[PDB]
Amino acid sequence: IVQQNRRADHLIFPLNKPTEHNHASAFTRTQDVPQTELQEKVDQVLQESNLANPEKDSKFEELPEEMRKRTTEMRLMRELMFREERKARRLKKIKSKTYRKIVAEFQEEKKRVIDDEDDKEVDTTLPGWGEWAGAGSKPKNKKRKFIKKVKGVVNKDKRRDKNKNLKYQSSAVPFPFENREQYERSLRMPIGQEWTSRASHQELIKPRIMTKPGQVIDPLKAPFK
Amino acid sequence: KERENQNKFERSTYTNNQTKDKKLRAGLKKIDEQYKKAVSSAAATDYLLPESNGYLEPENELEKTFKVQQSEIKSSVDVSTANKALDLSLKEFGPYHIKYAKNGTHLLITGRKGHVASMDWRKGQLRAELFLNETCHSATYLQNEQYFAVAQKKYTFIYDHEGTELHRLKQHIEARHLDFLPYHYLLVTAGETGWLKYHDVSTGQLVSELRTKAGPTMAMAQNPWNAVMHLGHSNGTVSLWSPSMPEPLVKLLSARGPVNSIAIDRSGYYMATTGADRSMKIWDIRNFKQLHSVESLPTPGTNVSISDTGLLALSRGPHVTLWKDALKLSGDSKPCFGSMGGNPHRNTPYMSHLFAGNKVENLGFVPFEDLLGVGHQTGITNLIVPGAGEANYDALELNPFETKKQRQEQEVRTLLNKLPADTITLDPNSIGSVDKRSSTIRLNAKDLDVIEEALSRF
Amino acid sequence: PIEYLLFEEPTGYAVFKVKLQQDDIGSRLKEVQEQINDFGAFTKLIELVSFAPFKGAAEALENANDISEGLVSESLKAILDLNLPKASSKKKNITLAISDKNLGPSIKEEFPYVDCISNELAQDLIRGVRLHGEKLFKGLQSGDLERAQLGLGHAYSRAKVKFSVQ
Amino acid sequence: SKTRYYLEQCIPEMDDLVEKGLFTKNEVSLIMKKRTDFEHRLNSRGSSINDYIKYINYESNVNKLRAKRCKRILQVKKTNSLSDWSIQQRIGFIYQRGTNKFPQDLKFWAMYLNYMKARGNQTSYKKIHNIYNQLLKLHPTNVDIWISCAKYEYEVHANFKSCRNIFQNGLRFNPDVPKLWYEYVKFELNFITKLINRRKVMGLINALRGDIALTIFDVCMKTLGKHYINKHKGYYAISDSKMNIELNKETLNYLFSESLRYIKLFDEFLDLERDYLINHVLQFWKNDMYDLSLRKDLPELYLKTVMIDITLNIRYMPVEKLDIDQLQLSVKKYFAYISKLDSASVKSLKNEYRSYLQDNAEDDPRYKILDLII
Amino acid sequence: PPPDEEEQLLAKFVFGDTTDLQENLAKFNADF
RNA sequence: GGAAACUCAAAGAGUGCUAUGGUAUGGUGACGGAGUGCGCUGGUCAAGAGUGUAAAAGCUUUUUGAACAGAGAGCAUUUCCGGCAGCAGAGAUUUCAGCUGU
Repeated sequence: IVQQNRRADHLIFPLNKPTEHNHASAFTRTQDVPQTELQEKVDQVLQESNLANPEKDSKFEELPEEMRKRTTEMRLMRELMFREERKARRLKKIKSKTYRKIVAEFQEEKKRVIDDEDDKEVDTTLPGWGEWAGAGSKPKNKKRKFIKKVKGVVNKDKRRDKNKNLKYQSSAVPFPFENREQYERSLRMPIGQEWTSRASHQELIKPRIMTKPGQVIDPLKAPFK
Repeated sequence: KERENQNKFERSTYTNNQTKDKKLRAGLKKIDEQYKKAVSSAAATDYLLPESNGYLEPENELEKTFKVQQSEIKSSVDVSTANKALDLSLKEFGPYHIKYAKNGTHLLITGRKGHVASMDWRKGQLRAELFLNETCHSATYLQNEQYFAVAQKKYTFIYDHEGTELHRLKQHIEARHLDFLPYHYLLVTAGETGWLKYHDVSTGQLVSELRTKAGPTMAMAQNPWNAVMHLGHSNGTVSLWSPSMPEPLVKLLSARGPVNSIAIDRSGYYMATTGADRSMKIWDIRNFKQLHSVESLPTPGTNVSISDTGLLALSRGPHVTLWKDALKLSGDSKPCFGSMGGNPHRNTPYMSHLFAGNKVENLGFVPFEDLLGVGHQTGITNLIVPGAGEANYDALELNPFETKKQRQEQEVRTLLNKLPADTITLDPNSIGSVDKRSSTIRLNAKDLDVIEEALSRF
Repeated sequence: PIEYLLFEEPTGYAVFKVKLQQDDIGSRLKEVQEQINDFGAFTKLIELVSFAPFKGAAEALENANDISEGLVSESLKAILDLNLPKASSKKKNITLAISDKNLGPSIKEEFPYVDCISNELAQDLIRGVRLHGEKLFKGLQSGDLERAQLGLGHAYSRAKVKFSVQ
Repeated sequence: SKTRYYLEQCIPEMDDLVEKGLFTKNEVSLIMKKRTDFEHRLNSRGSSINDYIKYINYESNVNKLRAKRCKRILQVKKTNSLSDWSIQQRIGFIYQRGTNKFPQDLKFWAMYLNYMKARGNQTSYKKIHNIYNQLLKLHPTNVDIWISCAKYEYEVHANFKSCRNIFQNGLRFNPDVPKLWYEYVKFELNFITKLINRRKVMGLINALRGDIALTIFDVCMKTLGKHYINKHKGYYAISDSKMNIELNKETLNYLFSESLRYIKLFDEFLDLERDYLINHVLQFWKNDMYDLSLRKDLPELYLKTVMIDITLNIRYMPVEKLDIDQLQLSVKKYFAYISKLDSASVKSLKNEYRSYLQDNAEDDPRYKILDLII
Repeated sequence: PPPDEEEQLLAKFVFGDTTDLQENLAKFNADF
């Protein structure tokens, strides 16, 4: 039970079920001892002559041509039978029947922004060191010596044109996620009133731990551990 | 669960170009279930939408739609809409720049000479009529009918509800274009100087001064989606600006010559720019493709506007011409002026009107109604354009029936949730994410001569 | 747990059902002490389940004297036996909030499954329903409660002093 | 807002009701804007039970249109999908909300009970029991709710034990109106009549008496007398012995007029021992009532009970064989009355003669009767 | 799928149809 | 400064109004109703056990069993119904209530 309580989306902290007593009805007696003079009079008469209706169950628990001809005594017994008698009669008919059956220019600005991109191929290859620079007297070849790569903002074959607020975005990926695809799939839907329906807004904003505001929280008890 | 209109309510996400954790796996599964449930239940609200959009449909092949007259519309529609189609004949001061409040309740007109009037155009209640005898250029409301900013001879002034002057801005030296950013509380200003200035109306503080570096600002529009400003220069260049970067976010080569007007869709997807080379151009904003290039207009389009339901209202002097479904990708949505032999694949005008006396100053659709308010040389005229307004507003964004108490509390609440000016990016969904540096996988600190061969050993 | 509430008043008896408990430990705090003045939050605590009105000013005076000297009358017995559930007498009694610590013993003498609470939590619940009165009852009584209060106060006083008009 | 919650609770049934091809989208938007109007009027301020009633009537009308359109389009009588119970469930919840908001109009409570009973097999009798329980909790003094509750649970379900419990609890609450007393003696006589008729029927195919009705008759007299002497002379007993005896006489008149109505609507139960069950009320009225009904005033009532005791066997038709059997009993009654009375002697003689002449070849045996009662 | 007169009557109630209302306003012609 | 008001706005204070979802209808045939079984409540009796004692009595008991009285406050599953007529019955021409087979 500890695992399902850890995995449950919502814990409603009246969690041990309160022992609900039988409701105060107006169809019965909420004390089961005679409470008025009328009640004790009626019960002493009714215990002089009891009316638990076991006799009135066995009297009406007795009743082809029984189906066709008896269309008057059937209605008479239907009017005559009491509550549990009619329940048993319905059960007997149910069991009997169930036993019976079964734009050319636009390219210059595009070309300029391509040039202000794409890995920024600088060369400071060596200005004059080692090899007698300046005023004639050429050196040897392989003046390759410095082609370092300051990284452009986007590489040339990874745009889509070929086919102050870095404090409003988080520094790294936070703990429970493993990549920013997962984490932004968490952030992708707004829980606001303006963007969801009312039912979806309520489902999105109800908290996990929901306690009652003025009653004691008892420790958990399980069905035999 | 299927919901034929979900992709309006869908939400894009990051992709890489599954997990072994049990708790994280079930957390992501709950998140995907909640996203699907939320999209479905949010898209089921289109049953609850009260009203239906307007239209007009030809019902014959002899009955073209651009040759339907405004008097014929006013006879065919109800008395409330016919009374909304107002007309003020204000002859003596100059051409009237029109402006509506963001719910369509108040109208703000400015004469070129001096006459600025803020009014409730649909009752008969004006609440400011002030004659500022120097040449005014433009005005806008700020967050209400209660304050408006006017761009005067040089300085931009800010007036209260009844017209008393609240502020004279010593910066904003020569404005010709003002626009308010309502979620950010920013008055944006551009004009004859090559400078773009963002001014916080709530605190009172000039947020940004940006060198356009391209001379005077010929046109100016605001993306309602992400609050970046599209300015049109005398190069034929639109540039998209934010108050964080001192350089434009993007520079597009829209037209030849200068750029006469810019309009943006409210979905932030399409932009229509008219140049002075008689060229209307429809642009994709998100992917920066050029969708349509209507070249050789008969006379240069002096204005464009885009309604809330995507109509395109171009104005070329005396003429106003509206196209329906022109902001779409296909070449059959290129706005034509006639259909050569009855081609169904040619976007002829949805409706047209001729202001025979004059030359129109500016265009503006009335926000939640089916009207187009055009301000011209002799005042104001609303046009009943039936396809041209969101029939189902949201009444807790901005409400056309809002009361005085609702205005007060909504003013305090939007003032409280004012977005900072640094959150303005080219896409709005980029302030929850991680850096585009700072590697996409989180790190777990664990990851944090046979003689010479003999002479070797020497 | 303060599950039910018994409010006696000149028009009859009222049994309320406590929806939300108020705070026990923070019961002296400012917000808890003025939530019983605000009606919009008191209706989150108290709900009316029953109101048995009196048969007239005669039964009103009888029940005023019985409530005054701390006895359960027959109309009290009727409404409590209608409304309170048949709980146990040895394990988790049903909890009734009264305002009279010597009426409590007369209630447990008649219903042993009822434990009665009149401490400061039941006292300010009771004075919340006294402070709001006619608004809690949702329109179900005959007679204005202050007019019945004037009649019952004059009747109680003349009875207690034996005022003879001869 | 909560109108938004209720309105978007209304959407899955019209999802289903558009999928089952009976309604279209443009007409279901019309029923949603009408339902939006109604839900906003319900849970806004200044609300009315007429707003609740008009919403219930609108929902019943769209239910009837839905049934008609289902029979005309799909040619089934229910689609066994969500959209045939959701709207009746909505009506039941509008009723529950209305009775929680305005629990004071018994017209609305009884419309709730009528719709919930007439919903048929689909409802639950414990669901009717719940709203009977909370209605009887809120209105314990209103007595027709007790009669209606017990009438539903005897004249539909035939639950004698629970019906006896309902009547005893109602008589616990308001033991002051005689109407609940009369309906309880009516229920007990109906129960004992059904008992002896099922005995007669089991005999014809193949102890417990009206003394219950007599005992509740006895406590009816005692407690109705107690409550009238407590109701009148209200505050105090500041009244001299003239006013005390005037009061006690008037309570005897009140109680005896109610027992006159008791025998008047007691005679028509003629399938049990009606003679014994009327004679026991006769002997219960014959005794002393502490203020000399016989030996002093209410002598007219004494003469009325004497006339009743005389004709108590002569409650017969024009076939007067019982008169030819025991008219000497009536003669001895008239002689025993005129042996003491002074003007009631002549009154009882003329009244018994007029009664027998009005109630009774056939005129020749009636000529014998006229010679007898002349 | 035919029409029906009772169905169209209570459908005119449920959908809030003022079509017969405008028909009667156009029809009644001040005949008295 | 003054006067007028079914004038137009900007704000402040107080009062009134059930102003009531502590986690929203009894039910997306995935369902409902009926019945059964399990579960639950109360008192009574009996048994156990402790404690006490000469024996007791008494008192305690989250120990069990029995019949009784119930609650609507839970959980199953194929036990039936929400299929069709024929027929009588029920209430105000619509709905409601059982027998013989599909």
